[PDB]
This record gives sequence, C-alpha cells and structure tokens, in this order.
Amino acid sequence: INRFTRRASVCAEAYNPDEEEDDAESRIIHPKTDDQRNRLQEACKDILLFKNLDPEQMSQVLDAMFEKLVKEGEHVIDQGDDGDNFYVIDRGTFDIYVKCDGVGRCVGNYDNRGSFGELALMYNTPRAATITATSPGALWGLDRVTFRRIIVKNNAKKRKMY
Amino acid sequence: INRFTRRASVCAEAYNPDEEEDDAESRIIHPKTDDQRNRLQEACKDILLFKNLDPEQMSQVLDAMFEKLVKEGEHVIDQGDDGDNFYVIDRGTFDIYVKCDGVGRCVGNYDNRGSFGELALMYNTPRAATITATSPGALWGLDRVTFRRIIVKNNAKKRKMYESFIESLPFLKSLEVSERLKVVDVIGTKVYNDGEQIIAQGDSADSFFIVESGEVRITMKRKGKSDIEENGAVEIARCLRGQYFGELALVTNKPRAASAHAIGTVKCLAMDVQAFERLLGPCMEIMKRNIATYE
Amino acid sequence: DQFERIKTLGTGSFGRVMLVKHKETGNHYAMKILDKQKVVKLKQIEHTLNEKRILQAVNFPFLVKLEFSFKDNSNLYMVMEYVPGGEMFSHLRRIGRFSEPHARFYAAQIVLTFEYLHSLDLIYRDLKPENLLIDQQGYIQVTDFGFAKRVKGRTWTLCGTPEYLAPEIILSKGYNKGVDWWALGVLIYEMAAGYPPFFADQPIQIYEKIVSGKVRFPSHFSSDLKDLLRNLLQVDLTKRFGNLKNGVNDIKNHKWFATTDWIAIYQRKVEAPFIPKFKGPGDTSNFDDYEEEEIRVSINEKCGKEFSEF
Amino acid sequence: GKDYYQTLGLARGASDEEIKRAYRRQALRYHPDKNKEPGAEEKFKEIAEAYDVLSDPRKREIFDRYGEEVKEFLAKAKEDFLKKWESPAQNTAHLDQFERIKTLGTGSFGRVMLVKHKETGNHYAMKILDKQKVVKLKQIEHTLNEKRILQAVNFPFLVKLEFSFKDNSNLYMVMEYVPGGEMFSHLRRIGRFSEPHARFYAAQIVLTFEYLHSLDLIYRDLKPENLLIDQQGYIQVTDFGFAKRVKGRTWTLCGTPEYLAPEIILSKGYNKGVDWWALGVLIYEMAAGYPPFFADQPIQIYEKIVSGKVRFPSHFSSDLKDLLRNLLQVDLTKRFGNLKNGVNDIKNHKWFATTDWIAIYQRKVEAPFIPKFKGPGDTSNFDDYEEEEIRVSINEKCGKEFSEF
Repeated sequence: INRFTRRASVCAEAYNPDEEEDDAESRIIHPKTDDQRNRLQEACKDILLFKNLDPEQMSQVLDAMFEKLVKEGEHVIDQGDDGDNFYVIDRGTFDIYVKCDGVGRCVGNYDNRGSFGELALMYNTPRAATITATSPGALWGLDRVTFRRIIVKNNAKKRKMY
Repeated sequence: INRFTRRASVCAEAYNPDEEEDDAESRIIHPKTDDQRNRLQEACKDILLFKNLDPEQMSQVLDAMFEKLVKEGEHVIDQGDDGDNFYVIDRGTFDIYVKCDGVGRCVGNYDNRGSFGELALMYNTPRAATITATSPGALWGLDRVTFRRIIVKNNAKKRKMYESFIESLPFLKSLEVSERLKVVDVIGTKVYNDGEQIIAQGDSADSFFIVESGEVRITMKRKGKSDIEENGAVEIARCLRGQYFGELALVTNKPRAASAHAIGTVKCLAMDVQAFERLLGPCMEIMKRNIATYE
Repeated sequence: DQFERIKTLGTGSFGRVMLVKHKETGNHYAMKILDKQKVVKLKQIEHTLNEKRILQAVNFPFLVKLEFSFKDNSNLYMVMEYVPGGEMFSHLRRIGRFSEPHARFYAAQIVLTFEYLHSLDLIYRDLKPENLLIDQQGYIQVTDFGFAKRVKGRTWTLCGTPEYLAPEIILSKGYNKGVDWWALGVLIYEMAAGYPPFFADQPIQIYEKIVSGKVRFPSHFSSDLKDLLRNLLQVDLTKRFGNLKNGVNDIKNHKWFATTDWIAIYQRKVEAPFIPKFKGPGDTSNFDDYEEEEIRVSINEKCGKEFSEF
Repeated sequence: GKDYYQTLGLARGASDEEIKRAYRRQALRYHPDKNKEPGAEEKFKEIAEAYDVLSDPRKREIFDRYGEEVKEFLAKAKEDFLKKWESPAQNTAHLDQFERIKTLGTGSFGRVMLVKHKETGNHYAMKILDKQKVVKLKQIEHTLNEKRILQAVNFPFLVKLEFSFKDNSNLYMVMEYVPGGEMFSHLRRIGRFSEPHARFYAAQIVLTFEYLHSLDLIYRDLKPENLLIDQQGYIQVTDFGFAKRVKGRTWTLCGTPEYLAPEIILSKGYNKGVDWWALGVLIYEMAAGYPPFFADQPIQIYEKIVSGKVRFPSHFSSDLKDLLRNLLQVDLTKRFGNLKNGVNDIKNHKWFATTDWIAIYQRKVEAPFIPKFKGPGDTSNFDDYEEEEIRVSINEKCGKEFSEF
C-alpha cells in the first residue's frame, strides 16, 4: 500500500541553562558593515523562527555572525558526518547535490535567494546534502551551539524577572 | 522539497500475431460447481478488467481456470524471484508480507475476494510480495503465460473477424488500409431482444449500420405505398449475416423507407457518422468521387 | 551470558531486541541490547539514567517487568517478559480502521496511564503506535520508556518524532502536558481516517500543518467526534473545557464517552475487543518477516564506566 | 493548408457549377446575423477568400505551386526513407578507439557513460548494454529497429547516432555529447515555468511531434528522461530503439507504465495520439507544482487515471484550463491529433496565438536560458552516479541471435 518510512527519534543535547558550564553572558558579538546587515535583514525577517521573536534576540542574532570565504571547488560539507552548522544564502551559486540512495542529484541551486539549513537547528541531524560552490563567495558559518544558548537564556531571564 | 521517485524501465511479454495456431479451446479443464462459479464471477466482476469483457471470455476463463490446494505451513512463492504465477484466495485468510528496507511488513489479507499478484499479469516484474500459508485452502487462477496467450488470441479474433465482412461491398473504395483498423475499433456492439424496437418511426435516417448476427425483417405501415391496406410484414429488405442496409441515405434523400425489427436475440454494431466526420469529414463529398457507379 | 538466544525481535534507532530462553526455568523472554554506539555518538545517557531512576521505584499494570539486568565491559542487556501478540498498528494497516468502541477503549487507556503517571509526577514524552503489546488475557502493555523524566520541573528537552509535535516544542516552551495532549489529538486521526494523518513529500508541509491547527473533515467521519476534533487543536490549555487537573471528571462527562466503566477497566478484568490468534510458543504470524542482522559480542572494556550506578 | 480546390469541390477547371452550391452551403452554415461565437468569423473569412480566389487562377497559381512543391518534397522524403530501410549497414566500428572516463547514469536497459577518442580526443556519450538481461526477456525486435534508425536520420531534431559495436557479451553505441542537462532535473529544481518558457516548450513539443508523425514512426517510449538540453540551446530526444512501424496493430506494452491511458490498461490497441495523453499529464507538473499522482500504490494511480477528474488550482492559464477540460472522457474518441493533417486544431487553438515554425526549422532562435558551459567536460549539470566498470568474461553467448547490427 505504501513504502512506510521509518520514525527514528530526534533527541539532542538537553540544554538546561541553570547550573551548566561556568562562563556567563558569553555573547561573543561579531559586528560587520551596515549594508550587509541591512541586506541580510530582508531575508531574516521572514523565517518561521524570526517571524515571532523579540527584537532584542533578532538584533543579537544579526550582530553575531561569522564569515567564511569559500573558493570554487571545495567539499566542505558531505553527506555522512553529523551536522552542526547553519549556512545562510549570502551570494554566489551553490548546488545542493543530495546522495539519494548513493546517487548524486541536484535538489535546488541557491543564488542569493531562498533559505536553507535551518533544519540543522531543529534537532541533531546529519548533513542535508553536498553544497558544491560553483564560484568564489563568502558564506555565513553559524554554529548550532550559539543559537539555543542565548535564545533560551533570554526567555528564562524574562520569565524569572517579568 | 520532495521525496522523489525512480524512473525504472517497465516490461511486458511479446507475442507473434502471425502465429494463428493455438490450442483447440483450453488446456486445463476443471469444471467446478455452480455456487463456486457464481462466487468466482461475483468476485471477478469487481475488477476493472472484467468490466468490458463479454460472457464468452468469462466462461472461457472459468473453464480454463486452474485450482491449487495449499496446505498448512506450505511455501512456494517467494520474493525476489521472477513472478510467473497468479492465484486468487477463494476462501480463508492469508496475510501477505512485502519487503520494506529489509523488513517484510504486512499489507493485509483477503476473504473470498482480492487477487494476489493481479498486477504481475500486466507486465513482467520480480515478485513484489510474499504469501504464507495458514490453513488448508484452495486458490483459483491462471499463470501469466496462458492468460496472456488467451487474451491475445481473443484480441486477434475480435480484430480479424469483423473486417472481412465489409470488404466485399463495392462501395468501400475511399477507406485506406490505416482507416480500416480505426473503423473496426470504433465499431461497438449491442444486443436486442424480441419486440424491442431498434428505432421509432419518423426518425431522421442519416447514418449506416450493419447486422452482425440474427435476421432482421424491415417493415413499415402500409399507407402511402400502393399495397394492401391491412398493415403487416412488408418485404422491404431482410438483413442477415452478410447483407447490408443504410448505404442509400446520403445522396438520394428519399422518404421514410421502413423501420427495422429485431426478432429474438439479435447482435448488431453501433456505427456513427460523428466518428467518421472527424478525419474524412462528411461522406457526402467522399462518395461523390465514384460518380461513375451511381451517375 | 546466561541466556540462549533464538531469533531477533526488532531493530531500529531505539536499539536491538532479541528473544531468549531462560536456562534456569525455560521461558521465552525479550532481551534489549543497549549497544551504546549511538549513545556515545548522539549523547543519550541522561535519558537512560532518568529511566533507570524512575523504574527503581515505579510499578504499575501498564509497565514491563525488570527481572535480571546484565552489564558487560562494553555492553548492556536488559531482560523483560515477552508478550506474544504484536503491535496494533500492523492490524490497523492490514484491516484499515477500527470502530467507535475501539477508539473509546484507547482513549480510556490513554487517560488511565496519564493519571497514573501524574500520580507520581511523570511524563510519557514519546508516544507512537509502535509501543503496544496485546496478550491473550487482554492485559495491554507499553514498551519503550527511555523518553521520560523524573520530575516535570521546567526543562527544554527536544525529542520525539516530526509526526508528533506542536509549536510549543519547536521553540521549547515547557509543554508540561501539551506535547502529551495536542499531539494526541492527531493520534485518533491515525485510527479514524483511511490514510495516515500527515501525507506530504517534504517536512516543510508537515511543519506548516502542525503550526496551522486545522483538521480536514474526512469524507466519511462520525458526527459525534467531529466537534471534538474541531477543537482538540489549540494554543493554550486553560481555555479547553474538558481539561481538569483530575482528568476523570471531564472525559466521563463527554457526549460519546459516558458508559466508560473505568472501574472495571483499571482493574484488568474486561477483555479486549480484539484478541490475537495464538498458535504456539513464540508466534510469528502477527509479526513481520524481519531477518536477523550481524550480531557481535564484547571483546574488551571500552565504555564500562558510563552507568556507574550499580 | 486549406486547399482552394477542396474548399468548394472542384477539379482542375473551376467552373460555375459547384461554386454556387458551395457558396450556398457556406452561407447556410456560417451566418453572422445568427451566429456570433468566436472562431466562426475566421472560418467564414477564409471560405470567402477561397471562393473569390477560385474564380481567378492568378491567385490560386501560388497555392497550386506550393502544394506541388510540398507533394514533391514528401515523395522525395518517402523515397529516401525507403532507400535507407532497404540499405543495411555494419562492420564500421571497433572497441580499441574510445576510452571510458566515468559513469553518467545506469538504468533498467543500459548505462550511459562518458568516453574520449584516442585519435583526435573529444568527450562524447556512450550507451552500453548487456545481453544477459535481454536474453532472459527476449527483446531482439526492439533492438533491431536501431540498426535502421542509425541511418534513418535526415532532420536536425533526429540525433545522428554513431556506429555501434557488438561484442561477445556487450553492445556499445556512441552518440553526441550533451554539455547541458535534462529537463526533468530543471523542472524538479524550479517546479514552475513562466509564460515564455512554457510557450517555447509547447512549440518544441509540437514541432517534434509533427516531425515524428511525418515519417509515421511510432515513438512508443516516453518519459521525462527522454529530453536532453544541448549546449546549443535546443532539445534532443534519446532512446529510439522502442520506435517501430508495423502495418498491423501491436501489443508490446512498454514505455509509459504510470502515464498509461485507460484505453491500453485493458490490453487493447492504441494509436500515436496516445503520445499526447501520456505527455499531457506532464504539463501538469509544469503548471501546478506537485506530481500528478499523489499516491504510491499502482492501484491508486490506476483509479485516478480511470476516474475522470483533474484539479485546477489558482495557477493555470486560461487556454490550458479549457484544453484540459475538453479532454476528460474515458474513451478519448474526439482526440485533436486523430485528424487529416493533425496540424490545424492544435495550431489554430487560442493557446498558440503566435507561432512561427519556419524560424525554428533553420535553427536560428536563441533559447530563453542556455545552461552554463564551463568548457569541455562540463558534467556538473548532469546527475552524478557511482562508477561501475565492465566486469564480464570474454565468452561468446549466442552470436547468431545478434547477427544483424
């Protein structure tokens, strides 16, 4: 009747901001130019995660960002290892070749348009597909560790105070 | 964005239409009881393939059907191997298991219905299911080879039998060799009993039909034509398995000739000018070419 | 290794489970191997520790026994009582859909186990149709309890399955009970319509459907549960009429749910509406034709200092 | 198209006999005072023009010359096709010539890979097939058609295949190189074409269908994979072994297992018009955004095909909706392809408001967007595949069965 796909768990690191770690207020802001932030806000103000979020959290996320220069021909990500990074579509053509049952197939080429990689921030999931860079460019390397930590800390502080 | 799917080539068994020699009527013979035959017919009527088949083919398949007795704990059909058989659960319940990424997940069972491997007869493909025994039972069905052979034989008989019965008519000169197949395919079939009028009187006769089986006596009401006053059987043109009627109805445009009458079980065709007017258009301009005959 | 194996029983992300025969008594039992490979590769020791601490002092009819537990230099095997019968999802997929009494009994058992877990401050967490066992005497059992928590408190755990989530879990918001109630509103759908609830070729559509609470009225559905399904999906929980802290003075006073004699159901006496057909020791007609994978025993010590609590 | 002699029914000498009858018939049929629906005005104008030109040979001489030229061209094409059919060809190939590089894609029939010539040196495509799978299925009739299709090529669309080579247990066939990619991949990546792109695709489809019908060669096979985009900005078809032209009917069901009309599912005959139906559903993928059949079991697909019902979201065009609504009955008897010339109702439809096949006949119109050509060996557009060398023993396996090649 149907193939009936599996239903594996989606557990992850139980981040309990209460008595974990030792540091505090580890924001690590990375400011940049104003034009880049203004251009990125147009796309950041439309994601399901940012559609309902406090302006302070959005500003903090926009301020905290790391850039990485990727040249033509570089297999930085491959379907196999675990996935912990959120890549934003800044500029340049990037092909998404997924290994469908061990066979490469282009899913959807991204050229300074669209949004992807947010699924990696939902739970512990391996690499979505191979991101082949057709030409040089500068991508945004946002790790998973940073996103949950302040995004939950602000809510906890607001619930404790407010 | 999408799960997606494969684009694997599909296959079907071939055949040689030039090979007309075959069995006399059927190889396997096993006439069952009346209740079992009625149950099998009722179960097969639910299939889409049996929606257009005639009683003749149904009776042929019933007479050529093969029964197999399966005991408990028996195993014959298995996944992976090329499927070359087909059966139908006449009674009982047998769960079918299909592979699902190394897991033979279940799909269900049947009870005096269904058809294990019904798609295997439509095209050659490996076994995409797994049957298992449960209790003593009997399964009715036929293998793919004999089923395909009988189907192709019936198709060839229905395709070749119809045409030779029109080529004798000298009127048939405009139709080409390619249009004959289309005309034969468009021709349907209808049955009329005794007393059932084929068409009411006074209708606009602007078509053409040929009798397939059964004498048809055409009569009219004795009034305008000079003859006996008491209405009765008019000697218009008794049609039989070979005659024709309705040709003289596009250029003559004469008054109402007469009305046909189906005496008993009469099988006729179902032609129509709408299907013929799609390519060659109205036959009025096509029949005008052979003016030397009618003049 | 004081247990003679027979044949595998299941394999998945949760782990491996095989069938064993007690050498000291001679009885078919289930043996679940922790492996620890995925645990070390995915970090899942907290869930195991919580489940162990819970089972240390928890026992109810809707729970599996913990008889002998074995830990090796690099592996762990938990023994449990086997319940020949199989999961109900297989029968549901084979037939199609159950009747109203079946759904009523399912809801009764669900509320009963919810009340039992709340009596000692517990959360079921994961909930899927592949965690049910029906015996011959009608005693239903639940398996897979690693996804639990000692005290509700106020954490921000993220797990489960994409097919059973709510906006509160996508952005952690406590969901002390919404995750165990909102998602439940769709469970009945799986046992009502003739097709799965979520049918899409992309997780984005599933997420959009989960966020946009709206049940599609099937072409053939009873008008009794229609009003209940039209309101089961909600954002908050205080607005829900039938959602009292007791959980007994709300479902019993419902429209269709009225003659649910819970006194006879919680005492394990009423027979189930569908008992599986037995044949012999360790039946396999109800289970799938899954095969056994490559098994491997321990060789040396590698991660034996993990569960250092015994 | 509309011959002036056949418009009113006249021989070589148009006299004042049947002209009056044709005019009266035309007047009784079309009447502006009583009829006002669209399409009738153009027909009446054309009929009046033909009637007024029939009375003056000065205006019909051009039409007569055009008809004579078309007839001569058709006769020459038929003679060339007959000569190619009656002309065999073999013993013009060798293995020690082209060296393989990597694999491009394998399927349930053959494997396309990349090869390079040892003499000059140029990247090309090569399809390899194994007789092990053909002997079990016995499909020599479909393979024999390629021996003649290799020569039956006298048009730009018809890919001029190269010389094949049969081995002891393997067959190789070299073809042209496609630096671009397939249309299925582009459709899956985008999922919704614009108006110009859709119009160009429809025009190319009509052109290739007319080209295939001119030779009376049944296409038979049909799938998204049979449509490659060359670097020159055009469309090409692959896999021609399924093609065959027989006087009688046929029964070899193989090609469109999913997109199968309800007339063939019952194991019955069919015509070339079905090629449109199997392709019509494809247009849905280029309009809605999702596949046509939203199920997985063949039973559901068959039920949806037999059940005459197609959704119409708020994304289809105006003429496409009417074209899809006109074709909905089970027994497709009023097909638009089963006509005299088969290029009138489709071209005169509202969908093709502006067309020009003469511009494409000579190949001189740049495509809307040509795939990026990053020099030779630009296999980035095509889908990747795992490498698989030829691991077969050198041993004869029924040679007489594969004599003609």
